[PDB]
Amino acid sequence: QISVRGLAGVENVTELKKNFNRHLHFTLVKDRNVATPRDYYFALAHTVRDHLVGRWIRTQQHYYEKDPKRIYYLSLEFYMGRTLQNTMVNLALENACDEATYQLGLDMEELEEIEEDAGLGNGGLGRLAACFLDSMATLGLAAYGYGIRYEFGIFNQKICGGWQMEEADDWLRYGNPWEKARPEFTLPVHFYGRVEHTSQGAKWVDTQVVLAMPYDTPVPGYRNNVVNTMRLWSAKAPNDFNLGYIQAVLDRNLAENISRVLYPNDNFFEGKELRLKQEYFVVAATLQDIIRRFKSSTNFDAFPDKVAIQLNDTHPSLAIPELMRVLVDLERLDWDKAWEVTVKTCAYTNHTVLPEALERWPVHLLETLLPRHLQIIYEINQRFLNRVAAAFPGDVDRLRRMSLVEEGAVKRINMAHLCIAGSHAVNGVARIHSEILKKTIFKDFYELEPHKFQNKTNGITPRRWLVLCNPGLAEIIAERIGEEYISDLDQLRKLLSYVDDEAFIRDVAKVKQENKLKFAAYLEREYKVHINPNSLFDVQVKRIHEYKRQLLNCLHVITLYNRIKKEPNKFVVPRTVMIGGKAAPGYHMAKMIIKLITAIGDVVNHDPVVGDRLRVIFLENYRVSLAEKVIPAADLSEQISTAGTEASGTGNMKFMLNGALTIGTMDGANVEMAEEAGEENFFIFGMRVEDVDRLDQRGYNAQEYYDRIPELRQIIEQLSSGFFSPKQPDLFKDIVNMLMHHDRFKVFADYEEYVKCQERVSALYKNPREWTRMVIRNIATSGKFSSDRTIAQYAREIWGVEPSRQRLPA
Amino acid sequence: QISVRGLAGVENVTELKKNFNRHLHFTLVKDRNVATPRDYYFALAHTVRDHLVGRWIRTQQHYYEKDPKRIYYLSLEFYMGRTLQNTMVNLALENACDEATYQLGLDMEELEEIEEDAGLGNGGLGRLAACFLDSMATLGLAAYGYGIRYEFGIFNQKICGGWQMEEADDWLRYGNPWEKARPEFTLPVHFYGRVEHTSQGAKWVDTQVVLAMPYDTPVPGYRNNVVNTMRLWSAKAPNDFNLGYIQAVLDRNLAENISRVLYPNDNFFEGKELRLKQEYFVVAATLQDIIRRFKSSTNFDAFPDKVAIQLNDTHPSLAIPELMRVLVDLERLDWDKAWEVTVKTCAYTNHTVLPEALERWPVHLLETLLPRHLQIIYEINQRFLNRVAAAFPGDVDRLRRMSLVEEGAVKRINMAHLCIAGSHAVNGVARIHSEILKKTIFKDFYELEPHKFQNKTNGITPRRWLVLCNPGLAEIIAERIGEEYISDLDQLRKLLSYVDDEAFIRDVAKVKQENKLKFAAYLEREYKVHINPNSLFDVQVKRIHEYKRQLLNCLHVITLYNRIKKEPNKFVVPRTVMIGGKAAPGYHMAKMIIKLITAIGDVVNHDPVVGDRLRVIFLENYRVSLAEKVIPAADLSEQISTAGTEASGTGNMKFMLNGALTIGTMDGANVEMAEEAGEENFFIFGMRVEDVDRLDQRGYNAQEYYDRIPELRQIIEQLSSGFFSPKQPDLFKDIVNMLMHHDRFKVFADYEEYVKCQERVSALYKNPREWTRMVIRNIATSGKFSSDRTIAQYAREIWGVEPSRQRLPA
Ligand SMILES: O=C(N[C@@H]1O[C@H](CO)[C@@H](O)[C@H](O)[C@H]1O)c1ccc(-c2ccccc2)cc1
Ligand SMILES: O=C(N[C@@H]1O[C@H](CO)[C@@H](O)[C@H](O)[C@H]1O)c1ccc(-c2ccccc2)cc1
Ligand SMILES: *Cc1c(COP(=O)(O)O)cnc(C)c1O
Ligand SMILES: *Cc1c(COP(=O)(O)O)cnc(C)c1O
Repeated sequence: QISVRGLAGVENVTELKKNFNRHLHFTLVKDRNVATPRDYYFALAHTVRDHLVGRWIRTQQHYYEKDPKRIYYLSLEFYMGRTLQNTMVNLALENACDEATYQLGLDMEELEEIEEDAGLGNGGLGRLAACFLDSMATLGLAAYGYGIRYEFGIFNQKICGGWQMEEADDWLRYGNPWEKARPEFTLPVHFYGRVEHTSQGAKWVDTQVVLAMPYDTPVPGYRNNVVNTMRLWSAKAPNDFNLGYIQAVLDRNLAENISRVLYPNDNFFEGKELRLKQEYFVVAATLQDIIRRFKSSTNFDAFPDKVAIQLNDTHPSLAIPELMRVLVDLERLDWDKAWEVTVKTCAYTNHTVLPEALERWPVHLLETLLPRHLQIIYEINQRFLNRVAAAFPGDVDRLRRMSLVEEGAVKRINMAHLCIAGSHAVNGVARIHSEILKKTIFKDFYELEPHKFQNKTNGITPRRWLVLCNPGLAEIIAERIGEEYISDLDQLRKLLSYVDDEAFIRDVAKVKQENKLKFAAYLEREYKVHINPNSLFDVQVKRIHEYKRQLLNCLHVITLYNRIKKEPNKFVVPRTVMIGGKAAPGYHMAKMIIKLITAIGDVVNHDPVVGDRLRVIFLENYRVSLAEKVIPAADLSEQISTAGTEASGTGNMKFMLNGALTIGTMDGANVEMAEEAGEENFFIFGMRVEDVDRLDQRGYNAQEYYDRIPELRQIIEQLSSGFFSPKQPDLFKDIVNMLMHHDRFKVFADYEEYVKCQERVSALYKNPREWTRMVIRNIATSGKFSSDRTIAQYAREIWGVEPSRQRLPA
Repeated sequence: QISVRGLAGVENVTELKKNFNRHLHFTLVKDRNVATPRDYYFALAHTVRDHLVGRWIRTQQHYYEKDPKRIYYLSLEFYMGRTLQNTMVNLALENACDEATYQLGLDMEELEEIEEDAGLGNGGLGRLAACFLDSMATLGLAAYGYGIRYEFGIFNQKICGGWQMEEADDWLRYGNPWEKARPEFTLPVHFYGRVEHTSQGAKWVDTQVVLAMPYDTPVPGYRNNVVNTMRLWSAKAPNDFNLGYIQAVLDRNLAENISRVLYPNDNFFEGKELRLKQEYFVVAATLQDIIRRFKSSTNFDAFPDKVAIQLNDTHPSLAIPELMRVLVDLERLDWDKAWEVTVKTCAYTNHTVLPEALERWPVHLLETLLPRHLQIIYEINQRFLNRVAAAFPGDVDRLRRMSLVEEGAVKRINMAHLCIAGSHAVNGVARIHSEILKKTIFKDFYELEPHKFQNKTNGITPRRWLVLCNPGLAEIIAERIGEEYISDLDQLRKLLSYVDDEAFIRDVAKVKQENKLKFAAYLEREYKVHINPNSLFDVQVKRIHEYKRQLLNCLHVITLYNRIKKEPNKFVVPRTVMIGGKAAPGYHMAKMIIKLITAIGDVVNHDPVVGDRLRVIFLENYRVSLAEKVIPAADLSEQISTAGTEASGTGNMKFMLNGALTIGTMDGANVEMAEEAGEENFFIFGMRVEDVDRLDQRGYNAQEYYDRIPELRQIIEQLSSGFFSPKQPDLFKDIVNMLMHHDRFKVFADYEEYVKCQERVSALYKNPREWTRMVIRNIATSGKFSSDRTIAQYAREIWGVEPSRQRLPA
């Protein structure tokens, strides 16, 4: 149908159809009289997986022969989404499969919708891991994703009476055709025990054993025939476990609970034992695998020449003392040499700014669970603090601040401090964030070891986030400038010479309109709610958190509603305001915010005076596959975190790539985005970081804004009085209370500038041609935010490997 | 190589090799440089499964079009063993696969050994279910096996210091290629709740839901292209289950524990709630499936014309009140019509004689778990007892004896009484057993409804138990009389005209010798123990139970040892005595018997005066695939249960088919076996049933035998004094105590006749030609004990369907 989706050759189509029918018959054990659409999806999925297999085998063979330096991306989260369409895109198979399935009387798009998301992540950090795997394969890096195969991913969100209800994401119920169990590579992981000291050093004994069984998932690069591996570990009990009889067999589940469920918190540390077990489990099994692969290339001096281990936040920070344990206790290297190897191997990416997001594990937990690792940590700390003392003699406070061990009622290990000490590189995820790490959060560490601190600004894969989710936009771009941009996104700058081309202006606006019609129809069939597709699509999608300030958006929504009610016969630009995201099950305030959003919708969407001029929709179950639908349909991207709180953001980049304008603060990657596009093509508002600090010094008094802004006072009275909750008039008194007395994120401080900037957006939307010309300037300068750029920088400045765009043989 | 294993055509072999390599590449994602032998097995298993698929689809299609009466075999146990070789045999693929694999440089026999047994059964009852499925497919019956897919089957037995240790049978660790998950046919099963009575009858409400997910396994008939289905249910939690958050997800395991593990007791009732849940789970899910299939053929009068439900013991007896519940509460039939339908649909096979084997469920358990079923049971009982009263007016004792409800400290439901009341047929499993049911155990029920009681003598499939496990014997038979006997085992009578043919005598003895050499070598490689293969192979394999009298065998073994030590320079026929079997984990006495066996071995096998004349081997981990090796190697089959205690036995039949002579009591099917072969070709000894009764009436005094038999007294003193346990002299005092004061099974009463009969066996073994002529007379009259005969009788006399040997099209 469209060029970027590849060729549908007569021999390709014939062979796909034949293999589809072979899989339906032999693999699925169905004929066409009893086949459900689910069977059709599985037949297609198996048919496409078959095209991966030879490339996957030959790529793993190639790495054995060449023996390149190997990159191990350790993460507790991989937010992969669906695999079928992505696999088709990267193998140039999409049109051929479309044609093949069409000839069998099937709609491929309908079959694609049957696939479960692999929702093994919470949000940005997990999705970054996924984009990164794609980019590493596309740049021909010998890279391995290592994580946990959770039986239950991020929960499925249902809305019941406007409240979030959580249900279990049983994503493996029907089978995962993309994974391959590798039970032959099963490895023991140890827990508990105690440490004996002998003649020949320390010995970790009397441990409980849990087995780690790996599952391999292919990660195809973009049309280069490279297929890398994501290896996810599953927990299995050994067969002698607890071995009255029946109960011993049933208790096998205690050990297997390790890989049962993803912890569903965004930027919040919960110090639970099960979570610690997950962290050690992935680290122990992965390091044995890395070391085994290294011995099949005595001499651990070459280990950092052949191995790079990237730590995706502190969640796998135990890799550091585990590598030390293996090298010292098992391989019998002296401490100093082992430490040299460890520091040169490991690198740490920080994603965090809020102090409640930092992992600080109670010492009593580590003492019980990982007694040897605690000893190694203490030894690391002592030696580290001796360097600090020698560099800053007499600075006793610095010693206390920099310690890996925090004193207090409960002693804790600061895992971030551990990562900095034991890594040769520490990076933030956007320029402003990496600067904040150097200036404030890790200032002391920066002064000791300035050379460690880098920036690597985040990115997104333009395969999933453009070609896959927005084929129509990809095509019109490809008509003008060719297909090379898909793996070299900087080439989008060539679109700047089309900013005054009427045909291209018309095509860009037409694709957007088509995407809005398609998303409006999706809301009709799946959720039975009607939206005006001529309205401006004002979208805020991301996890629900106070720092992300969905509440600021709510205040604007209510402001528009009250303005309409005040002057009902005045023209306003119509809006559909869509807000979506999951709240962590324990985060009471996030759950109240969801309830406020749906309660606003209950008033606004049923007011006959409003009409189709304003609609508020809570998008249920926001996940990777919903982002693929809603982002291409958006006009306005809401990126409105309090300055200094969003480390980078990546949603922001997805929207920029797909033809939405951005309203946002100078936070995270918004700053770099505005810099690339020009500030005049960005709706910037609010306090800068420096303004937030000035406010903190003198003190944030929310009452002052309430006293001075009549429009704001009205909204607070409506919330307080039960205007949005007539049956329970005090329902939202916690939200009012927080805003007035305990707001860490200064919602009122940015209110006035936000509402005003929102008026400028509405004004620009009245002029479709100039709106679209500004959109083109955004898309045209989105190139920097390809994860290919990001990974090339990791590769050159941290891992010490050159990326390649050369194809392996087919 | 040999004719009964089928043709190895050039096109067959070429196509198998090509598909083996396709599966190795695409299915397993390996090349030949990294493939483990496990991969080779899986590639072969997938290659063979592909030949099942079209027949399986076409057979299920054929049953939809013809709409024959359907047989549902409900069992909590299916002891299937390995599937690969059986599938090859029944598809005539064995030689072609042998050739194909040989040309790829692989030994098929080595690959076969990698397959895990499906050990979803304890012993005879479970193995009967498996043989029956094979026979039902071979006789072209529209039959379905329904059970539970246990994650852990019968435990793997290890011997440690002569003691049994149990470990978990993690048979699904590497995947089961033979099953096909059918998540689309998932069904709810209810537990707990309470009963509301309304205008429109009873309503079972406030229940907990567990999902039943079916897995289908193909059951090929012998070369008829029929492939029937075994459907096993797995327990799954619903996604709203317990839905703080993390704990709710982890608690999903409580519901899924239902299908976790097989209860490992042989002829012993343990009234545990989890076991009751298993029984209801298989019954509820199966009956919904039966009813759904029946509605795709209002009118439940035709239900017994289209459905037969066979109850394999009382374990699925809840089918009776569940069928009533569905018909009365959900379909709104009146009670009497529903009961007519139920009785005509259901039939009950009894396997039991010992009172501790009968299921008697406490009323408080049923009250909590299945409150509606308890009501239905009470109503069934009341109406049943009104019939008894009217037929036997004034016989108050009969009412008490026949009640489904047993009075006592704890009130109980007798499930056997329920089965008799609610079934149109009740059968025992051998003639003597079925007579004992009529004369003693269910005498009262027989007097009420004589027409219900039948016999169906057990059998064994000669596919697995001859062609598969003893190809060499099958071949020499086939040289003389052709291949037709494999599905018409009565044809073995033609071998009686070869009883004086020297060539056939030599061939029969040669095959036996080859099998003994092969089994002797197996003990060498896998268990490092050396046996004289010129010795008589004296084998007792079966579960460890007091009633089976392994202890009687031990007494004989010790007798021979003491006779040798008394007169060391006298000739004795050499013996290897092999005893094998698992003890139930809680059965202390069974575990002591294992320990005694290995302790006898410790003395006997290391005495230099004994030499290779006597060896005692405990065969570890007795299971279906070990029976396939040891049974063809046996000379003497030990079937020595106290008369009246072994309902049938089936091991006995396996040995007779494979060229062993039998030493045994007139118990179970031994009686019919001796009758078929002639008593002169059988080593019969001991008390008959009538003799046991005479002993019980006057009282069993073990001391009397101890006082009168010097050889027995010596053995008891050796056990008591620590002769077999020098380090713990009192180790076996529980065994001595039981034998002397509390022996239910009268071991000493049969001792003298057993030892004497054992001397006659030794005498016949000195004359190889006459030994082999007697063997031929046994094999030649083993035809009756084909499960094909057994199933044809179930079919005609209980289910009302004609078996067919006509082939479906290929
Ligand atoms: O997703 C996260 N962070 C996001 O990372 C992306 C990618 O760099 C940034 O764009 C974004 O600004 C930032 O918020 C995240 C971080 C820590 C935990 C966590 C988990 C367990 C315990 C403690 C914290 C859970 C989630
Ligand atoms: O395997 C069994 N019985 C055997 O059945 C075969 C086939 O008919 C006969 O040849 C043999 O004589 C007889 O012993 C068996 C019966 C009940 C339970 C059981 C399970 C749970 C609770 C209570 C009893 C467990 C096992
Ligand atoms: C990109 C993405 C995120 C992260 O978005 P932010 O706006 O950076 O928080 C979260 N969830 C999903 C499903 C995504 O696709
Ligand atoms: C046939 C068989 C049995 C039953 O044997 P009995 O001698 O009748 O108890 C038990 N276990 C296995 C593995 C079998 O093959």
